[PDB]
Amino acid sequence: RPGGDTIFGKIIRKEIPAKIIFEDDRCLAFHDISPQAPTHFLVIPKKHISQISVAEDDDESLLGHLMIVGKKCAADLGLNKGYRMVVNEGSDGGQSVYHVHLHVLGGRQMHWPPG
Amino acid sequence: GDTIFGKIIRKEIPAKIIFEDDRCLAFHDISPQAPTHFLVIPKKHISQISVAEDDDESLLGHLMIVGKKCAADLGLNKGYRMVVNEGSDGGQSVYHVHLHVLGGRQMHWPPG
Ligand SMILES: Nc1nc2c(ncn2[C@@H]2O[C@H](COS(=O)(=O)NC(=O)CCc3c[nH]c4ccccc34)[C@@H](O)[C@H]2O)c2nccn12
Repeated sequence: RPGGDTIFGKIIRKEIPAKIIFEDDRCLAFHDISPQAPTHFLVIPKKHISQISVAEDDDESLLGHLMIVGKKCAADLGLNKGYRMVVNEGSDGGQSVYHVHLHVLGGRQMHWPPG
Repeated sequence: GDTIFGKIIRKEIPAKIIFEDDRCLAFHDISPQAPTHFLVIPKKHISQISVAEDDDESLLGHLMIVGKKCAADLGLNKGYRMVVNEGSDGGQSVYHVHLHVLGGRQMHWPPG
């Protein structure tokens, strides 16, 4: 079982259903089950990294790829007034699932501060 | 940069710089929304994430790695939140790509 047994590791292996927007060899984009905006989806790596604080220097282009796929998917979903990308780390960040992920939120005016 | 962040990169106006290399700059935000609130920006003028190019991928990744290393250095051991805003709905305040890093308090949900 590559990808770990977080919920996200099981989504990667098609063991748990999700609404997938995009998939390649490096990552998977899918709609969030508790959306905080009219559009709210996640971009995750297939490589299991628990959290951004433990990402390796060599994980640089993978993290970049999450953001490139994020902005491409946002455009494909017609978020043409903009969006907010979020990564949460640890307890103060509110991280609930310990597999690195990028949130993309849009379809309404996002406020400041960002929580 | 024909933005204020351009002026910061060119060292034309003050900012409290945390880290610099050949391709990015990290500095404390002038209007902080947490006890720690800093930015990591590329030196290359990418106006917004929507127009980033495919071969900017390792650079964008570099911002996040530099951000997580600065976070650790600044003592954000209980965690943090990273944010990139795009466009008017996103609340993007400067048309030069920037990664926010906020910590030192509980960050809430939703994220704005
Ligand atoms: N599609 C789908 N999505 C799922 C499933 N399980 C979890 N998610 C999604 O993963 C995200 C984790 O982000 S995160 O920062 O780790 N977790 C958070 O929960 C951050 C937000 C948060 C919650 N309470 C807080 C309190 C303070 C600050 C932030 C928060 C959340 O937005 C979840 O809704 C699931 N199972 C089958 C299909 N599924």
